[PDB]
Amino acid sequence: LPAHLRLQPIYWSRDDVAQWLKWAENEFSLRPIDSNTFEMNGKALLLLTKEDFRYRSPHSGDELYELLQHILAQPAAEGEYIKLKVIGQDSSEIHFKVKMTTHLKKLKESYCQRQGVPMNSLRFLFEGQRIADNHTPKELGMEEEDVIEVYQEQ
Repeated sequence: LPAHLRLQPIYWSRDDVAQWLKWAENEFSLRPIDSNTFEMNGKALLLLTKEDFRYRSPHSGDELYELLQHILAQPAAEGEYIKLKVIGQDSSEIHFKVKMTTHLKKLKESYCQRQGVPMNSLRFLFEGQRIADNHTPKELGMEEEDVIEVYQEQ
């Protein structure tokens, strides 16, 4: 999407809304959308019901409304993820984006795979504590950006 359409619709102008319609019509092969059917900014878009969308756009209103719902859910979907940096003994760095509620077994197996190393021969530490396969970032209290140290087992 254009640079403006990347921010939340509450910040959309009249022109952002009209450009959003043109982007959606081409992205989704919709019937041509008359720009004059949403003469309002993004703040006003958020007050319309789905029936209002269907009334204004009988061919595409429900699609545009559901598209808007998905855009509205993006910051909360982002808040479910954190950035983790895995530091090797050789000071190498591999970066991960993981869901706060996903078991860290997935991260440990992925790192061992990229290192060509057996699955259970490395140990992963977070603030001095061994990270178990059934640990989650939320349960460990890892910050939105946090660090993990990895060492090979003896």
